[PDB]
Amino acid sequence: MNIFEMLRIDEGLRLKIYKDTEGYYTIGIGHLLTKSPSLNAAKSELDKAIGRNCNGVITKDEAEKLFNQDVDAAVRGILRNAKLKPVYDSLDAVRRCALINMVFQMGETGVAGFTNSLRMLQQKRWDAAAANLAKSRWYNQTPNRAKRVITTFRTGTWDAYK
Ligand SMILES: [Cl-]
Ligand SMILES: [Cl-]
Repeated sequence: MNIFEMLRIDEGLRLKIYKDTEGYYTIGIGHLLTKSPSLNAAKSELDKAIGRNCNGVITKDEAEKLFNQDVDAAVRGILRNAKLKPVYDSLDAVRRCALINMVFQMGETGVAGFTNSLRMLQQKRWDAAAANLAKSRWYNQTPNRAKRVITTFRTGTWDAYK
């Protein structure tokens, strides 16, 4: 089990524009296109993204290419972030995947807002962090996926995903 396999489970694969759980125009493996209502604003972003006229449909390879970019982007943003970097540096390899998961999902800024939770992770207080993470809109909106992430943090194993 690796970060890619983990995210593929949590996000799905879709070859045609769709709306995310939040109403947003998305494609491939959890690749957000825009927060605008316009289906046209989405089709434009999408061609910009691919370098072709997609007319809202992409190939597997293309979805994978975007997936590589996003995971890379997520990892670099953590390493570049003053709040995130220390947490990540302090973590084991499994728990590190958990932090990348959250960042890919909610962006650097959002995750950086979980001040208390981050502090508890850094102090290796697994149970308490898992309890704090749960008290969020994130958890309330996408509970099954959040629970899987939370369990990964609490345990340090890939149980939730196997
Ligand atoms: Cl709450
Ligand atoms: Cl969910």
